[PDB]
Amino acid sequence: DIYQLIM
Amino acid sequence: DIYQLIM
Amino acid sequence: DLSYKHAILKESQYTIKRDVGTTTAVTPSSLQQEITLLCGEILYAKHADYKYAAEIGIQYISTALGSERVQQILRNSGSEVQVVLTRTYSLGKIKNNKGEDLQMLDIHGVEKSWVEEIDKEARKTMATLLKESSGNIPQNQRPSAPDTPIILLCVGALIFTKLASTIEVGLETTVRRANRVLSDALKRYPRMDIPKIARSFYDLFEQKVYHRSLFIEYGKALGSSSTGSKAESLFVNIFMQAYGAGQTMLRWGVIARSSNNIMLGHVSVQAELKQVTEVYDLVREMGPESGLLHLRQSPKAGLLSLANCPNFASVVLGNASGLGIIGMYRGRVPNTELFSAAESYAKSLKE
Amino acid sequence: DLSYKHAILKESQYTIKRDVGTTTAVTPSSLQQEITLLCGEILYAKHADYKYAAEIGIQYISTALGSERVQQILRNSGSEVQVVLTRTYSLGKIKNNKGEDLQMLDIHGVEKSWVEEIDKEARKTMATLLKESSGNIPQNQRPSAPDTPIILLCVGALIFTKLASTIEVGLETTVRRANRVLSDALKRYPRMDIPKIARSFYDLFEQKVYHRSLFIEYGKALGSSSTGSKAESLFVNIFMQAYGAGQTMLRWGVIARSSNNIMLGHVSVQAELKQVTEVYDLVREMGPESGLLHLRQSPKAGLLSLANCPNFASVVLGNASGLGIIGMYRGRVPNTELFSAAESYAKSLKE
Amino acid sequence: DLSYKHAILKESQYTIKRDVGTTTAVTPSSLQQEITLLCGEILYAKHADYKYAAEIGIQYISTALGSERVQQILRNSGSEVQVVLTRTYSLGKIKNNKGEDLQMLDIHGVEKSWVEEIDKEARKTMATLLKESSGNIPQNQRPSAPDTPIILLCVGALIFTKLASTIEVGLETTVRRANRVLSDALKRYPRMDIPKIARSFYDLFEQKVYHRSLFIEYGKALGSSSTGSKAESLFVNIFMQAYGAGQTMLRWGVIARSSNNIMLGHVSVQAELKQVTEVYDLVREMGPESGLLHLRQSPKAGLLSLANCPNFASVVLGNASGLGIIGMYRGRVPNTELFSAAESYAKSLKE
Amino acid sequence: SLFVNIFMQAYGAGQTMLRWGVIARSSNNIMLGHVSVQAELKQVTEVYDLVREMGPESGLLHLRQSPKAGLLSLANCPNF
RNA sequence: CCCCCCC
RNA sequence: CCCCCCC
RNA sequence: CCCCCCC
RNA sequence: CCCCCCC
Repeated sequence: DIYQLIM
Repeated sequence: DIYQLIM
Repeated sequence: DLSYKHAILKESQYTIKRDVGTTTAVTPSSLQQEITLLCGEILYAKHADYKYAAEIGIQYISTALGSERVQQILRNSGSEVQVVLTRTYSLGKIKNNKGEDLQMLDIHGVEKSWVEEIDKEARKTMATLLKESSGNIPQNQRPSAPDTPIILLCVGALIFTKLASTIEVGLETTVRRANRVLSDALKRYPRMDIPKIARSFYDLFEQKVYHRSLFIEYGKALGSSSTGSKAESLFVNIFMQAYGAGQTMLRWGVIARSSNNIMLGHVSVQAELKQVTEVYDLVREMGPESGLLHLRQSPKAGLLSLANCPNFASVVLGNASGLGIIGMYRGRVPNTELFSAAESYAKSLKE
Repeated sequence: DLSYKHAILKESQYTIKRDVGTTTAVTPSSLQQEITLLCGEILYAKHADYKYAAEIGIQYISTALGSERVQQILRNSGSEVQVVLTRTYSLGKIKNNKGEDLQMLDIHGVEKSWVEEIDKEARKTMATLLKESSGNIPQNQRPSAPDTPIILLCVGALIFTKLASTIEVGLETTVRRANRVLSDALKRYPRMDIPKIARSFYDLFEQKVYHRSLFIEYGKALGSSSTGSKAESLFVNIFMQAYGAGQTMLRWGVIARSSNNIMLGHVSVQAELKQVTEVYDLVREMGPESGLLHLRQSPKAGLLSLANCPNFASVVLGNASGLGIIGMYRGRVPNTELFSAAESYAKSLKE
Repeated sequence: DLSYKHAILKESQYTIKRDVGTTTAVTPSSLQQEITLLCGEILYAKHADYKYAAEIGIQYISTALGSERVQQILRNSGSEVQVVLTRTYSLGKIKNNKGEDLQMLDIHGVEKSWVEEIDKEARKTMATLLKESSGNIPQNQRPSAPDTPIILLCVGALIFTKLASTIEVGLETTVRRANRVLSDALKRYPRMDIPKIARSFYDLFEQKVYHRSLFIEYGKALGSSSTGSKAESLFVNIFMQAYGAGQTMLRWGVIARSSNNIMLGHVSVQAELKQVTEVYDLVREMGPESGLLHLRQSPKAGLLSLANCPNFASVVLGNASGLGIIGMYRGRVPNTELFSAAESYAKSLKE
Repeated sequence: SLFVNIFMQAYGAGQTMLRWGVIARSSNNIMLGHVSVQAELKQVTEVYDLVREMGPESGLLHLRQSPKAGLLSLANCPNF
């Protein structure tokens, strides 16, 4: 679940 | 093995 | 003779060609958002390697100026480097929150593995931070903040101010001044490694001298804008602080004249004021671009040297030392007696 | 009379033809990389023979300027030398690391055996160094460094500064000044034979006078560039240090005027200030190219001679001696009494 | 001598016959609608092959001028090409929306399979677009728009402006200028492959030189019309931008005269102003058709060459370089010294 | 009379740079004497000569939407 | 050779 | 004849 | 490509 | 041989 962070 | 030196 | 030397060097009908077979990377302005994120992901995580941070800052400069305009700038600096264009590539099977393929930047000369590891470490760091606290991350603490490229470039500008110094003094100065000047950024981003980013920028300014020109153009392009952010005003402030770099003896001689040091009237200095005046006349002839001569690393720099007037140099250094502004300046003092007398008079005047 | 002599020599409708049947070598700019390697292989090995090192430096100058532009330069210097073009030839059955035939430069007038022995000795030296230490050779200690031709040409420029002197004084000065100025290079390349390279450059500047012009053009082409390396800035600095070569009495007379030597007012000198002023007027008329007259070995040089004003020359030499700047200058002092009085006054003024 | 050469070439009683056994295709004006659709179907789909797009543009030119008038034009250009007439043929069992047989164009020299694949790909693309959005396709985004042939011909005119250049420079210029000039079309038709259409037009202008004449007539016929569309005004604007192609040294010499370059007064140029004036007199004698000499690829072109006046050419190129308008022009500079002096004066004047 | 007044107000439509250049000449702007503009006054004069050659119908070129309009463009003289 | 401080 | 030091 | 204000 | 930029 690491590549869908909002940033 | 003298003529393939990187230089 | 000095005007004649300047007319010799300036009035040349032949240009010099360098870097003919080489290439360099730029990013089209339409990818500014995509570069901004990257410029913010070097900031909020602790990375094992900071090799290409300066390159990412230059990529942001390219997006802010334009790829074709950056190619024109690098050509006008006197380099034949062939601009290469940044390409967005899909990572692979990985998908983003929007349901599309995760597109990442592909910069020439930067291994994609470095970009992947920077992005992965930044994502892991933010995942950990959100695990610690929920909903506690505002926009200003996120990598996607529009000013993160400007923060990176402000660290770069701090290392730029000390480009006539050595690497150690420049790094120490950059860290010391960044602890104060970039304090809001260091509060927003508590884990940006300023020493490593500064070393990266020093490296970039060593190998790619033409990028110095690019850097300068950014400052010129940034101080000409009607508006801007606070970080951009900070960048321009440091960029002006870099102005007379490599020519502190001219400024200190103007000070020694404004300080009315009586030892300027010593006959040994009086025999040299004519060539001193010629040096300042050369500065006036060169004009506003004379301050950037050492920053650009122009071969023409060194015509602005007062090293052939040893007694004036000694008196100027002594006046600066008496006022207490000499600091740890390492310029050589040829005449020790003139230095001592000038320093005594300047101390007496200041007290 | 001096203006009349200058107008006689300058206003000539007929050019002079020399070197009609001769040829010289150049290298096309596209072989710059290939010449760079060679300019770095004379640097990091100890060679029995350094005959053609100056020729390799001129070959790099040719690649930096262009073969056709170098032919134009040599024509404009007043020489009919026929440029010949460097050709890459395969060594033979020997193959490189990439699986292709090892291509080596073929320069006109340079025996191929010399190039083979330079390359073989350099390869043997690097093989020994890697046998001693593994992975301890960075880029800056390799012959393929882009600035190695500039290092060779900086040794050449050091010998160029002393072209109005003798061979012994020039060699001693070049070695002494290269131990300091080219110190980073001497750390990177601990076994470049500066005396032998300097003797090679002195030879080249003796037989091929037109190459002096080529050398000068390089400096002109190099100080006009927007950017450059540190080695190129060093080259231009030494090249400017070569400027007023062969005319130190004019500079020392300007000093003696700036020193306010009272013996300039002696009636014997006063009877000569008119012709002294004519000599300086001739310098002003010639302009920026007057400083290169002795470096170019122009026949017109010698109009700038103050040798027909013996008392002014004696007073100038005495003023220089009193200030302590005369050094070991071997100019003749016609009037000994004026010399002694001028030296006494200059010492009194300096103290 | 130049007037005599022009009178030799012009006053010839015998015409030359070429392309005697060959044929070319035209379309009767009554099929303009049917060609318009095709000129719009190369525009709004992504095609694997763009070989005959320039031919379809020429077919539209034929419909706009008339098949018999186009035959007369091709005869007057000096070619014996036998015009062939486009024929509408039924596709087969396929029927259109009106209940009639779907009639498609049959152009000579164009494989029918190419037309079928262009039409099928365009129909598939529009079917997909209407599947994505319903009722969102206005007239201006449809292939049947009356100006789509003009858009195709504007890409052709962009490649026409660079017909005295090389294929690479012409293609780069066409793409770069079409991104800006044909921006409304690129918004209406987001998937027209400008590089491939431009390469098709360059090809057509290479094999079928007489079509250049046809192209020119279209411009002549289009700028003489009382009214027109915006796309037609754009076509005429680019067509005028193509005017003095292949003769930029004449324009730049007129500039150097208007720039009052003092180096025009150098005696070497002064010895050539008489033949320069003869060249401009030849331009005046030829009249308005002298600008199209290189576009038409007239053998008579080359009488307008200033290549026998090397010093005037050098001064003109130097003046252009000083003003900064020389760009990347690759004309050769015979006299380097005149070039340098002219460039220095022009830079001084511009500053 | 009102219709004709507005119709004359429509006259030089699409060519306001020519009118404004005539103004800048009547305004005696010293920057017209800058060398970059001086290098272009010859083509500027050619544009105005073209207006004189076309005559009274040159003002209606853009109103009529004549393809010939655009020859009256000063867009190739950027400094002027 | 140049350069070298501080903000 | 000229030139000749130091950086 | 051109054009673009106001009356 | 010519030609070669930009819009």
